[PDB]
Amino acid sequence: ERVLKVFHYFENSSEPTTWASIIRHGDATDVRGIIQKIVDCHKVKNVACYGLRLSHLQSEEVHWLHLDMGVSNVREKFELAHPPEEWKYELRIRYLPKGFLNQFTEDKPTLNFFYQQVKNDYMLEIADQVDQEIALKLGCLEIRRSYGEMRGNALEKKSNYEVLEKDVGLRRFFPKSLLDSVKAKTLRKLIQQTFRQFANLNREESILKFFEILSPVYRFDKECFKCALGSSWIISVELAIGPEEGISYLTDKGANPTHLADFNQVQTIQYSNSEDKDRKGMLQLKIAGAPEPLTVTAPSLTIAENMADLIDGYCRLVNGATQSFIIRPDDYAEIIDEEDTYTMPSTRDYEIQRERIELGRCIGEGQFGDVHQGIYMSPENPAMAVAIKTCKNCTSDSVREKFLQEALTMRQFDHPHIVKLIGVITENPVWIIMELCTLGELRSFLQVRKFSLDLASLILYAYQLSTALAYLESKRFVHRDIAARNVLVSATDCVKLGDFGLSRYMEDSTYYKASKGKLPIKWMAPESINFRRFTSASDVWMFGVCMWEILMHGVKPFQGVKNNDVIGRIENGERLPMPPNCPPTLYSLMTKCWAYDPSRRPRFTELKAQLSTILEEEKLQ
Amino acid sequence: ERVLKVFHYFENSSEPTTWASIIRHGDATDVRGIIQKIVDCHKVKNVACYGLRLSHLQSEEVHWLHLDMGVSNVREKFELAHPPEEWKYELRIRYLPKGFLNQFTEDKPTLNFFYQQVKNDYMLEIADQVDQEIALKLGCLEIRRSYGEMRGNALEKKSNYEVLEKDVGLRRFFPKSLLDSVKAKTLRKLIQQTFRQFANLNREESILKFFEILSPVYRFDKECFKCALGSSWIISVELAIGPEEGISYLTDKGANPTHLADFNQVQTIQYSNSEDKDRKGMLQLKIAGAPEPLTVTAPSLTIAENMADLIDGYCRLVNGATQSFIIRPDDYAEIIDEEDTYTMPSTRDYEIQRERIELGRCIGEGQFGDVHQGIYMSPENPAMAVAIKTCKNCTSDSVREKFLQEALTMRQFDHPHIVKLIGVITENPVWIIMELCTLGELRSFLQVRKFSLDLASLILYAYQLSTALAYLESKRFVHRDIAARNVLVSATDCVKLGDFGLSRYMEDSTYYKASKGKLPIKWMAPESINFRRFTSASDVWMFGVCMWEILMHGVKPFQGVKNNDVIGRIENGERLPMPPNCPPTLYSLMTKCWAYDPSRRPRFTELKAQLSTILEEEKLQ
Ligand SMILES: Nc1ncnc2c1ncn2[C@@H]1O[C@H](COP(=O)(O)OP(=O)(O)NP(=O)(O)O)[C@@H](O)[C@H]1O
Ligand SMILES: Nc1ncnc2c1ncn2[C@@H]1O[C@H](COP(=O)(O)OP(=O)(O)NP(=O)(O)O)[C@@H](O)[C@H]1O
Ligand SMILES: [Mg+2]
Ligand SMILES: [Mg+2]
Repeated sequence: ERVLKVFHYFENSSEPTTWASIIRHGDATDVRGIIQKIVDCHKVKNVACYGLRLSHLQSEEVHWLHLDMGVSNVREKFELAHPPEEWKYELRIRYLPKGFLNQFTEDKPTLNFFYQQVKNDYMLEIADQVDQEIALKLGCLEIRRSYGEMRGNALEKKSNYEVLEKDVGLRRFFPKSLLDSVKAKTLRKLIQQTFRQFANLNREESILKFFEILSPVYRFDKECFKCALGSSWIISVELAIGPEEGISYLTDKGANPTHLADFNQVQTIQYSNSEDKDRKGMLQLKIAGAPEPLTVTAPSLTIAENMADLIDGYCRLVNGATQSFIIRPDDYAEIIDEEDTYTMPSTRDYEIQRERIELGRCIGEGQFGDVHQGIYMSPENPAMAVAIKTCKNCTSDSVREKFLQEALTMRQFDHPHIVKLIGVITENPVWIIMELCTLGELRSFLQVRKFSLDLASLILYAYQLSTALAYLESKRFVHRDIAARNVLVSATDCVKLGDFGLSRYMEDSTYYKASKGKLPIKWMAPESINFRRFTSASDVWMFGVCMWEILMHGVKPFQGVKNNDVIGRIENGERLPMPPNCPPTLYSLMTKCWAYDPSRRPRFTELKAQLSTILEEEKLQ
Repeated sequence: ERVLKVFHYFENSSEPTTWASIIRHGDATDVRGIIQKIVDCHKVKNVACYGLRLSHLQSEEVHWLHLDMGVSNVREKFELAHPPEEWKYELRIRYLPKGFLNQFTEDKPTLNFFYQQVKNDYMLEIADQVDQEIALKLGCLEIRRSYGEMRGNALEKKSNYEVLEKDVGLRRFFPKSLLDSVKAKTLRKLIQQTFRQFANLNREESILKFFEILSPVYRFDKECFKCALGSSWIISVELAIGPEEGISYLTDKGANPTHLADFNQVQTIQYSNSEDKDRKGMLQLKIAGAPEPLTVTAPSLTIAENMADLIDGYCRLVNGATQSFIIRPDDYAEIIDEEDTYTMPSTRDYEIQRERIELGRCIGEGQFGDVHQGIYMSPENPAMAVAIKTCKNCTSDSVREKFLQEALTMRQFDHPHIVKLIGVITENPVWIIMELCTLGELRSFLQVRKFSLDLASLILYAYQLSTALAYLESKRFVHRDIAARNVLVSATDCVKLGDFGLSRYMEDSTYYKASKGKLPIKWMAPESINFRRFTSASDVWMFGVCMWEILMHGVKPFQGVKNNDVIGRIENGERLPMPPNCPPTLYSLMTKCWAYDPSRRPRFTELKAQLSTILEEEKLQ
């Protein structure tokens, strides 16, 4: 079963780039018939025009993908490489005839496709960057386009513009450097006066206006490349290939490019590697009636092959060709509507959208603010029960950066018992993705659920923590404050370690330092109390404090004790008494972790192996 | 990839029969090595003792499954039959030696297995049936067993028994006919005085006490069958096969059975069909030194083959055999912990558990009470965002039965746009499973989201309703009150029909009748206003009322009109004006549904085909 998801820019109802191709295809399926189907699903003229492209979520180098290069062969060639959920496929225009605005004015759906496309690259690269008035123009053009039938006096009104700026929220297409820079009534009046003049245009006309104003700030007709040109004295330039010029290239970054020939004169194409270990590609260009090749060498065979496709497809387009002028050295598909959407992988997007959220209420309180419960919406397995934490004060950037540091650290984990953060927010009050622990804190449940606990339950609590902090040691961070207050319950047979505010990555080199905060002493380990030395030693220690308190029914540690007397009685090697009904080897391992030799307190991985054995003995006997 | 889920009675921490085998096996895997692994996972003696069984969720006839009958061959033999999520596999004891209590007292984990097992069948069949004192005894024995280490003065206390009766809730193992029959302080004192005498026992002893008291109310040692015996004058009796007798059988339902021989005298076994078209099975029984067979014929070859396994396995058990005395006419497995739990199907359980729920708050108000938002927890894709509706008054059984009738009707649907109810509750305030529509009612969103709507959006609203009510007509119910108030929004590109309080199944024969309620006239269709005739006619009518109001931006129907004047102006054939910005063929189909000929108002299936075409034209142009 071969299924492919192909993003595109054919307008859909809900959010603007969730335009997702469910394509079922065969083993021999070419890109030709796939996209043929995709466009026949939208009654379009332009046929040899859309460039199919590759995309790796966690990278930036891509492949403008050939057609007869087999679909399954791509799937081979780049799942031999990396897992698919980071891979991704993208379809785009790459080609434009002479008056492309006109020969796509005849084809309105492709005009919208190119619109969405060009604007895509815009909002990627230059959205929060190019100036105020530029983006205001482009944004109110975006208004009048997306609104095919809105009035002209629509946004003249007080409350009804409050509608847009609040309920919609203009993060969709108005960018940051404006929107988080202006007063309320100010920005009201500002975009009023902007929108006053664009009251009337339709899809076609609004869109051609967009191009009219968008041409200078970026040459969307082309895509600028850098390379080096020459036969055997060679020089490293910028490069430009587009319909406005055919093929020309520069003498200054600011030069009017020096034309020499168009795509129309092309005979054939070839790409090949730079002839050394550099990750680079040659590019030679034989042309009609030319004894001469326009030789180029640029940072990649990747883009070399892609540029070969560039010339090949303008040849196809603005001649009568539809064939491969690239000199190299049965099958049916069907666009799936919904069915079961089998089968997407996991997500990794950091930026968060604010529409698909349930607003929650009090679940927990953190150092930076209240905690919340909500659900996120996506493709398969949607409306996921999820949670968020927010900061009460946004006047200090410092706590903002720590609040960020949470997620920016907590990204990279991977285990069945480390909690599922996904995303990042970037405005006040910045909030968080939380895999909600439905059960909540284990101090309160243990306190009020005395008759709802079992010997196996406490052991498996410790077992989950075992594998958890084992994985920490496999990937080197010192949590510094492990506690049931910071321990969450997912379900009756499943706990999870949280609270990574104090967690640090050791360069494996010895200790961590100290900053500020009244961390509880009774829980803390002696060497660290004395010298700010948090390592595997105190890890095993407070791990044992945790195992203890779990098995205590979680009564407060060192009951009726003073933090100064604590370390003195530790210097008297005093450890806390066994519980009632405590089994032997479990307590034995607790004592092993109670070794006043911090170096010889045993590790969690070994304790987990021991906990695994103690758990079986308990369930057995 | 072959994976199997096998329920069992080996105690786990959380709810008592969610004890789920994740078994990965091979193409040749016998039941022998599978269960060998399952028990080696629990360090058990008893080896040739557990009977593997089949189970069909929506039926009651099963198969006590043979061992060397291939696992994949079962999967064949009964997925050629029906879909798997209704199929199910079950493992049990079927065999007991002479002093089975003793030869399982040597094997405590199997003692618990048999405990859970026998109690399973108990709570299936006779839980809410056998008398007060019987179940009180059994229930406080259940207490002292599940509590391996609780005190004896534990439930002597006021608040701490309030703990059990509230937070636990005794639906787990105390049954209905008591629990919903007694006053608060009464039942407190009652089960106090019950529990006073069982203060001390352990697993082993509590469990043997359970058997001591449980033997008379049911002969768990055996399972009673009915059949007919004789060579060529034949007679239809009840039958009993167990270890307490070996093999004996009755002359009265109340007779002391007349023993003739044990399992020990058995030579060989055979089962075969009743020799006619009856769905029945023969059962012949050749015995040691016997010229005679103990011939039986009973309602099924199913149970004939199973009883062949009965005798075969007591032979195995209480002789030195481990071989198949049934006369018929490489492979490795590994118990999976969690991994990804691939791959379970859909659920259909009606009875609801009250532990895995989030308590919600006001989402909507129904005729019977407030509506709520919560999440359910299960195996794969758990913590699902779900919803419930409750009734304010529980003093009227009538509204209870209608509130039940909701679900008991709404069970059988199947479509991507009919809403996902699952379960049934059976005590005040009875609540409901709801696939939450996160967006909510479409009247309010349309009213306050005037600038957030698109032409495609309204068309696809109508399209979803198209396929929905098309499926109604394919399965024959008249909703009677279709409306956006009753229309829900799942997501921006997805609406769902709800409100099945008025919905009725036509025997296809003409009309439905009328009861009571101030249903809105403006929405209703003329013939039904006049004669209580709700059929495809009024279906198409109010379907058009719905399409209209959707396209209206949902302003109230017949603005400033009196319900009496309504039908008069209908008799003047008056229909409501086109909207602003209304497209042609969409309005045309609205008018087609506006035909004062109710017989010739076109159906939804044809409208859906037309809506599908109008939607494409809009997205195209
Ligand atoms: N994923 C979650 N699921 C459920 N509740 C959560 C979750 N995350 C945080 N909470 C709640 O918020 C409380 C504080 O979380 P925590 O991560 O310990 O915040 P903190 O700012 O580091 N507080 P502190 O323990 O003093 O360092 C927890 O005790 C929970 O009640
Ligand atoms: N599945 C659901 N998801 C979200 N909200 C719901 C859901 N079911 C019901 N509601 C809410 O409860 C309200 C009443 O639901 P409904 O099924 O129409 O009840 P009713 O008793 O039949 N009321 P009525 O329309 O007068 O016949 C709806 O308008 C919603 O606000
Ligand atoms: Mg913290
Ligand atoms: Mg109703």
